[PDB]
Amino acid sequence: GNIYNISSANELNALKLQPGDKVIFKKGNWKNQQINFKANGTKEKPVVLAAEKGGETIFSGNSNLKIDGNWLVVDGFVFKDGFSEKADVILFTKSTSNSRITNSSIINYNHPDKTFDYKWLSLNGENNRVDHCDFTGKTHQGTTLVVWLDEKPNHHQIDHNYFGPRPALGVNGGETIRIGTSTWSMHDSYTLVENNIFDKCDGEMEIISLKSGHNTVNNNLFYECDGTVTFRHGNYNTVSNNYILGNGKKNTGGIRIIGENHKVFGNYLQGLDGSGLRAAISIMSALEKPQLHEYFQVINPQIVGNIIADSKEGIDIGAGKNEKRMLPPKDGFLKNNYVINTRTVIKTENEPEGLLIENNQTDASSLPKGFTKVGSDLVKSDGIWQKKNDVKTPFWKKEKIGPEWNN
Amino acid sequence: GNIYNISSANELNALKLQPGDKVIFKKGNWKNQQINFKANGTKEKPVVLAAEKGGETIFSGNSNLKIDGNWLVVDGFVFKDGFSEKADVILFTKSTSNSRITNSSIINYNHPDKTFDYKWLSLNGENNRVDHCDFTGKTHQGTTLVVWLDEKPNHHQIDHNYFGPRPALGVNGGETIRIGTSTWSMHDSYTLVENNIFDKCDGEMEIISLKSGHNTVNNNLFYECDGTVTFRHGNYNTVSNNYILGNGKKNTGGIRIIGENHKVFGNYLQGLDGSGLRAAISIMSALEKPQLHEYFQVINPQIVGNIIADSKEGIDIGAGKNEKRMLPPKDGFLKNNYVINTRTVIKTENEPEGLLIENNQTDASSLPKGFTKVGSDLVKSDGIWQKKNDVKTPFWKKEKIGPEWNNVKM
Ligand SMILES: O=C(O)C1=C[C@H](O)[C@H](O)[C@H](O[C@H]2[C@H](O)[C@H](O)[C@H](O[C@H]3[C@H](O)[C@H](O)[C@H](O[C@H]4[C@H](O)[C@H](O)[C@H](O)O[C@H]4C(=O)O)O[C@H]3C(=O)O)O[C@H]2C(=O)O)O1
Ligand SMILES: O=C(O)C1=C[C@H](O)[C@H](O)[C@H](O[C@H]2[C@H](O)[C@H](O)[C@H](O[C@H]3[C@H](O)[C@H](O)[C@H](O)O[C@H]3C(=O)O)O[C@H]2C(=O)O)O1
Repeated sequence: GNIYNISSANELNALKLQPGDKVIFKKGNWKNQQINFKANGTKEKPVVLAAEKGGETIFSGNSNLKIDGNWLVVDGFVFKDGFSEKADVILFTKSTSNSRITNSSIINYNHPDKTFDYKWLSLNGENNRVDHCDFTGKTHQGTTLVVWLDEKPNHHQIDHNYFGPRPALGVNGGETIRIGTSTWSMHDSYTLVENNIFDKCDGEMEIISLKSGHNTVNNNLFYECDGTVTFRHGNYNTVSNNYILGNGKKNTGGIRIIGENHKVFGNYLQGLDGSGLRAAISIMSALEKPQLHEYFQVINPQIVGNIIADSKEGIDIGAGKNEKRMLPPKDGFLKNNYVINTRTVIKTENEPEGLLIENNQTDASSLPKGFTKVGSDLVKSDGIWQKKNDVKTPFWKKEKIGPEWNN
Repeated sequence: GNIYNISSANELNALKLQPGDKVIFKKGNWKNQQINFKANGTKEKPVVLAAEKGGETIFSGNSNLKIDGNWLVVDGFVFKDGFSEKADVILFTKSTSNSRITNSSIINYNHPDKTFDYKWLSLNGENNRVDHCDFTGKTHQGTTLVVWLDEKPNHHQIDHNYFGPRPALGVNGGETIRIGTSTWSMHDSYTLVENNIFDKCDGEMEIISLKSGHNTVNNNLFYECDGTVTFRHGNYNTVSNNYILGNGKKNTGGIRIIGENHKVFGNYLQGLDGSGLRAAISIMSALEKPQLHEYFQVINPQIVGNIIADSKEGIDIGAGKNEKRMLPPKDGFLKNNYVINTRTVIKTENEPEGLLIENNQTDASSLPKGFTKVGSDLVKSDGIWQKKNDVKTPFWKKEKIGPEWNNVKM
């Protein structure tokens, strides 16, 4: 197709784009750009909106980007020195399918009013991808990246991004990633959050809030995060092969489980300071007849192959128990987990019903039922305690995370 | 305020409008107009986008309107001789409040593909108004006018519009008005549909589909409509003072009740050819533990003062009963209703539980339980049987329905 070198969102609007067209935004700092990337491409010929030189096309002031259409690719942009007046910084519309944003950044794009809500990235539509991006420094109301649910699963892919430091919001709505809302929580989303770094994401209790079904949070790093990866609403979610490395940092929590048929496996939950709701593996108590926005009993959780090391509290069965939250976790199993150099191996706030605890290993002098002394050889490679027969280089050591043009 | 005189959507894009401005789109037929009416007005000084003369600014080809802002008024435009390529023809964004569309039309604006889905008017946000508009001739997939539910009630108002002929679509998605989806059915909408005419809206089973709560379908005319006003999902909805005049036309139905705490009162249900689900008042059976998209047991239905005349079937109690749908209507009352010159006055498919049926007058020789012999309380005025003391001029006989610039007649 054609290559169009532009220096304004107006020029992009006065353009008719066909598959294979590439729009190149001139390098520089462009203020108050309302970009509407509205076009349609194909798998073999997508329409591309790329920066002249990666990381050198800045959108300052009140600049926004809307991605509207099929097979669209946005590449190399940086939103800094500004804020949005009302809309989300980056938006994929409901009719936007098979589109992607890559090598892009949103840095300190904060509203002067800390209570003024907007998200930095909103995902809608189907099979859209956010990759090799950088979202750092959100100080105002609103989750950084939202996956907005619909009647059909989205199969969105959020991968290889760097979610930088997010200061404590003080109130709810400060998550890094929220997948769904309580109304859409009984719907399947099928979102994949994979190979991302969540560095110092302290916005609120939940770094990731899963509020829909069949999502997968796989092989990510949660580095020194004041929060937890929570299974808030919904069923059939998976939290696997992740590294939650709090580095002894205050209130660094693990994985919080609420709802049914969840799989928590292969995670490294090390150097965590949290307890109760922020335990390395927190299994919550729930209400009898809950509305969507409330708490659903933990039924059939499958917690296997997790290595908890150097932490305050490893497992908390029945966390959050009170007058309304009396229902204990039921069914499922807690098998083949390791709990080393952890002050509390297992806490029980509510006796579980039929939760099978067996073949777990700990270095604790006192073995709680279902735990034995450590029999497998362990190794501390790349700062992480791993099984000597399953030692691997963590993804961030051998892959580029965040923009390609950055370091 | 400022008065702008444009002839293109490109001119509108370059205009920086403030509370009190009025943009006047020049008389003519303009094709492929992508109208983005983005502005913020006030209650005292609104921002109007008006046609030079109502009905004389035509948007043909692939034209679309987006109403994105506060206190905005769109007035006098016609969408015809074209179709939407992807988007709904007229849209109120989720960021829109206190905005209005009046004296406007969408006429046979059909995509060449009958299965291609887009709505003609889409409502989002809150306190928005669609009035004095003409929506006629939808042949392709999709509900004509949609109220899209959100987390807070909308309080939208749909009034004095003319919804003209809609051919049968043959599948779901052929409603005239859908207020919500089963996902949002337990949410309050607070939408009002009042003083509109639904003329020959044969799109599908439901002329109007209520899939949310606290809605009011009041004082409308459904003339020769192949379908029903269905309380599909949601509770506390009201269907009152409507004229459902089938005029003997094949499968013309009435009001279909599903769910809880609904009110059905003062309706004239006459010349209906429908039975079972399409009876004048059809009170459905339901599943024991249903999902939000299925059928919820009819609880506390309050059916009073309905004048059912010249129909195939008056009331069907337990309509749609099957092996799954066994829960019958419970509680509430069916009282002060009139059923005259009707083949089956009241049919009972599933025996109701605790349903009060008293003071219902009819002319059928064998009086059913809770029915008394009708006297001379009713009179046939304007071709509509009415209670003598309550005789009135129908709203459509004395009000402009549809655009002010159009001399419409059924
Ligand atoms: O440990 C906890 O996290 C927790 C403990 C407390 O006891 C509370 O129960 C607390 O509840 C929160 C839950 O996440 C709950 O499902 C719900 O979420 C709301 C909340 O407003 C979110 O910020 C959010 O927002 C959406 C949503 O559509 C909302 O209705 C509104 O329109 O705004 C948007 C938006 O753009 O942000 O999601 C909501 C939702 O899922 O319904 O309430 C929370 C709360 O009350 O704090 O959990
Ligand atoms: O109207 C009926 O009598 C009816 C009978 C069928 O047996 C079935 O239960 C049917 O389901 C329809 C109903 O409107 C549901 O709420 C649902 O609706 C969705 C549908 O795709 C529709 O076009 C619109 O988009 O609303 C959707 C929603 O989820 O609300 O399905 C309908 C269907 O035909 O399956 O009602």
